[PDB]
Amino acid sequence: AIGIDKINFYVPKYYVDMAKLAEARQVDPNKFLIGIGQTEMAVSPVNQDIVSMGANAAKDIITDEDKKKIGMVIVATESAVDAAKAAAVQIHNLLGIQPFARCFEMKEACYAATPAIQLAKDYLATRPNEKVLVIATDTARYGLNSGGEPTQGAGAVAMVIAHNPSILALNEDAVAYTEDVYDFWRPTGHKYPLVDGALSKDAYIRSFQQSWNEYAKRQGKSLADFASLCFHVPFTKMGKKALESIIDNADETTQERLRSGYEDAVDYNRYVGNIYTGSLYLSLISLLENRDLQAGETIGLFSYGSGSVGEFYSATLVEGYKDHLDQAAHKALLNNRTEVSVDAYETFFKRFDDVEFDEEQDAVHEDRHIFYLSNIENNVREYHRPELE
Amino acid sequence: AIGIDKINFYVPKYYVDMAKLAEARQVDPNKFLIGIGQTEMAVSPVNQDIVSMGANAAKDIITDEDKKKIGMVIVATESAVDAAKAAAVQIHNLLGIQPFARCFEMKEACYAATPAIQLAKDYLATRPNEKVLVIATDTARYGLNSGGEPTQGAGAVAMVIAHNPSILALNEDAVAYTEDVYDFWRPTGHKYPLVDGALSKDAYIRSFQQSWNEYAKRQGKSLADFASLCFHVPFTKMGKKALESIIDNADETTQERLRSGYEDAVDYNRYVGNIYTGSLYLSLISLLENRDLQAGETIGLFSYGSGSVGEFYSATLVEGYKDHLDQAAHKALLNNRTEVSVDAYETFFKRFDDVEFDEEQDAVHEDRHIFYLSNIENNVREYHRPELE
Ligand SMILES: CC(C)(COP(=O)([O-])OP(=O)([O-])OC[C@H]1O[C@@H](n2cnc3c(N)ncnc32)[C@H](O)[C@@H]1OP(=O)([O-])[O-])[C@@H](O)C(=O)NCCC(=O)NCCSC(=O)C[C@@](C)(O)CC(=O)[O-]
Ligand SMILES: CC(C)(COP(=O)([O-])OP(=O)([O-])OC[C@H]1O[C@@H](n2cnc3c(N)ncnc32)[C@H](O)[C@@H]1OP(=O)([O-])[O-])[C@@H](O)C(=O)NCCC(=O)NCCSC(=O)C[C@@](C)(O)CC(=O)[O-]
Repeated sequence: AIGIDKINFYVPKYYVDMAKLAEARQVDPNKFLIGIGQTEMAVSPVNQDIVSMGANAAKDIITDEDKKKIGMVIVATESAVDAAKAAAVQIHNLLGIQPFARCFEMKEACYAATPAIQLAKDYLATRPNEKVLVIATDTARYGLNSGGEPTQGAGAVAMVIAHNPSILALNEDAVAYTEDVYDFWRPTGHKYPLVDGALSKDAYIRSFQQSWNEYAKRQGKSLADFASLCFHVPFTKMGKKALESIIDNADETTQERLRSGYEDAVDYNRYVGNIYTGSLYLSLISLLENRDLQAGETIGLFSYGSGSVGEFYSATLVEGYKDHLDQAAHKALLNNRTEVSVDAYETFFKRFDDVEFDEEQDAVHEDRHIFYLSNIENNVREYHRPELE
Repeated sequence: AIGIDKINFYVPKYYVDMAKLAEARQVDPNKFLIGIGQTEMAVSPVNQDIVSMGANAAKDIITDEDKKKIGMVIVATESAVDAAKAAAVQIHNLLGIQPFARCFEMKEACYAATPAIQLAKDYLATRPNEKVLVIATDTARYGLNSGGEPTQGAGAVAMVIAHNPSILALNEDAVAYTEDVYDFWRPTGHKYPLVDGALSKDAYIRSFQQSWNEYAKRQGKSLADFASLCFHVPFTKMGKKALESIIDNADETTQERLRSGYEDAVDYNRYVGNIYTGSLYLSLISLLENRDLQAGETIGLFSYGSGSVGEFYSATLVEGYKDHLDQAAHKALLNNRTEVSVDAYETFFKRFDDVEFDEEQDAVHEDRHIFYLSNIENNVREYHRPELE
């Protein structure tokens, strides 16, 4: 079998309390906490770009042996920093991976990480001793006082795909669904995305229903066959509406189980926000660590990308997977962050727009053990490398 | 066997004479004709963007049956018009391909179409009745009076990957090579690429030598084993220098053959210019149609992307491939174009920068049988479809 052998995520060291953001935006805190379903929003310091966040997510799950066996590094993002050079190239360099590897980016809104791991699996079919590194990295920025502001976030998720995966085996049952719609998009030159709020929810749910229906038909399966589902998470309130749209034909036993699985799956996302390509996979991590699913059980996954493309596929838990997760590290990552005021958040936000370096505001001295953007000279980004290196 | 079943290209209806461009830039025409090795430069009218060019390249090689079997549409480009929405989604819509397909973009400078077709092959390994559509589409724009201006071009190449390919079987011997270098890149916000002319030369050749050397070692092969080599073509002279850098250990019979093959491979490119991701594949079309290679013979291909990533792999000619090409149509495509003066070219160029529509200057009435960008309303691009639909 081939699948996810290792998985990890990274989010910036700052966050803004959603209740505080609500107060600053003149709305009832529960509108954000319950209405949208978010609790803490990741805030990006200038010294963390998609390259450094991606490197930080992958660094803790790649051994010296893995560096010799990785044949491809694929970066999924819709927050690129170059129109030509793939961020996968810089990350491959920062991680010290062997040279004879393919490095490139995949793009399609929040969907890109899915074809990356699926095609990584196809690539590995005839290469039992190789591995593939897939990294989802993004900064969901809508703008101060914008409609999408409350759903903002930033982070990266790294996955190592290989034979005899220690965590999840990817099954051969994926089915995608494409439909040309303008629910969310970002033309060249626009700093923030254009969005048709209401339309985005309809497009999202339709893609899910169409993808699921075809999958059920082709595989002769039903929701009762899954221990849990795992979806893309722009915000928990979204995934709940999508969930209820179909469980609406499932028996009571299945409904209770899938609803419970969902809460476990979006637990971590509630404290981060939308991280685009990485949302579904951050939710996968949350599900694997917060729930006690048994080996051999199957998870049903739905990946979405505005524009739009959806895909439903399944994966099976591998015997002993709990021993290959880093729940303590992940809980620590989230708890060790520092809360910043809305005012401070707005200042950070504006500085990020123009990559305005400030080593004191970004408290760079604290980042000795991680990768971070240190400066830009002659249009070339320079990165600080972990001191242990 | 799995490989290229159908292949075609599209370039805009205008071009500027390189001798004329030389006179306007105050340089000897031969500097361009022989020095760089280019004769005519493709010129982009505003009504041709990467989406319409891509659709035009694919439309003549997609049958109603293919539309039902295509499982993925992958667009390779470094000239994206949206930071989130993949151009593959619009092309999938324009071509009327069945809905249950993956659509996304791949990015890594001029390298992206290669992992696209290679992974398309891997995807098809267990899907005997499916096909994959790969489209390389780009606009190489350096700027008026810039160092790279003479190498400019625009166009798209479409390839249908399938089982029992009618033209070329892709062999299982690919090897890529990645090395972080800033020879060419384009930070977000930059209309044109930043380039280190001299460095780009060395980077291109080093990538080729490193990739070829590892390929030769892994396969136990030599240049004598190839009927011809096919490379990425930013400009003919480039590929000649790279070529001479290794043939420099080949016998005389091999040197004569590979040099002759190179001339056949860059024939079409001389009249178009650099089309980034599509250069290597436009050269492949040129080689297949201009040379009389025999079934069973093998071609060695080198793909390059600044940044940088290179890859060397081989493909074998299928019996009867000549009956599946479209040489007459291709000669017509190039011949039916209209020459524009340098002043007109500069006017087109400046208009393209701001997507300034002008139905008379772009002469849209002439484009009744092709796809073209007709307008942009509320940040959404609208396309004219062939009237035969
Ligand atoms: C998400 C919206 C539309 C929200 O927009 P909004 O106006 O800020 O909030 P709302 O008015 O839409 O509703 C908030 C909810 O809170 C409730 N509420 C009201 N007051 C209270 C109160 N006092 N206490 C408790 N609850 C309260 C209210 O009733 C409502 O519940 P609902 O209508 O859902 O049942 C907006 O912020 C937005 O446009 N979001 C960003 C876009 C987005 O996330 N798209 C949807 C998903 S599409 C997707 O996943 C693709 C994407 C986004 O990732 C892009 C890509 O793929 O790249
Ligand atoms: C290509 C350069 C460097 C040329 O720059 P230039 O200054 O315009 O011309 P040159 O000075 O470099 O030399 C022109 C040649 O003409 C000769 N010459 C001189 N006068 C005469 C005359 N009267 N009669 C005949 N010949 C004459 C002269 O001797 C020389 O021959 P060479 O040095 O090669 O032997 C520049 O235009 C440039 O920067 N090009 C764009 C970048 C590029 O194409 N890079 C090379 C490959 S990198 C690649 O393939 C990646 C890329 C570019 O596609 C990016 C991506 O991946 O996305």
